[PDB]
Amino acid sequence: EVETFAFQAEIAQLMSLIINTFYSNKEIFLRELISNSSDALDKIRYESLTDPSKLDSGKELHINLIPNKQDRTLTIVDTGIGMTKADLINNLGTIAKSGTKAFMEALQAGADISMIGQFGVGFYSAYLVAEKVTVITKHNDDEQYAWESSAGGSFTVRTDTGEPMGRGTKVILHLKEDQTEYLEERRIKEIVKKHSQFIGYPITLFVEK
Ligand SMILES: CN1CCN(c2ccccc2CO)CC1
Repeated sequence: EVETFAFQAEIAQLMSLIINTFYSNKEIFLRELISNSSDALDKIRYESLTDPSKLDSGKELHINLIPNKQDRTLTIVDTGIGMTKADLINNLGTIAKSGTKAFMEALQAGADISMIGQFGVGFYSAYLVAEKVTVITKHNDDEQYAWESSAGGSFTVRTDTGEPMGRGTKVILHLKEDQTEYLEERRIKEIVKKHSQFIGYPITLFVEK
């Protein structure tokens, strides 16, 4: 059972801008998603400070980067607080409508796309490099769900029957044909060292073969 939803008009306009604007500094997508992951790990850590059973779904707090050249996917896995179904609808737990508003006035006032994270909509920078994004998530208070969108004004949500996650979020980037450099080990290491050197959780870059 798959449910199809329309993006709010402002979010559709944000993704079309991300997709269509000429902007060469695409690598910032990884910084934004890792920062999103760190924020979600912060949230479950804070909750566990007064309720340790919140970590019964997993004590380890980490970020994994999993490239797969055969599938042409880069997957960012974290064991953060995760998202409810209601969170996935309602723009993956963001205040994306007001964030897009502020972002788009900043762009007309001199800002560039790299500053997207300052407006709380950094997730959508995934579409700098991805033709399709799948988000698998598990929150302690809900079941495991799969969100998916190839942009074009709509997204789907369905119950995820795949491999259980315990708790956290998995962002699967189905990369554009000309963006496969972000599957190369040395390129990912360079981006992580450049932009994510002060993330307070272990970031593990998986290798292939
Ligand atoms: C609500 N916060 C915004 C960033 N988040 C997010 C959104 C979509 C995909 C992945 C993530 C990170 O786990 C969760 C934390």
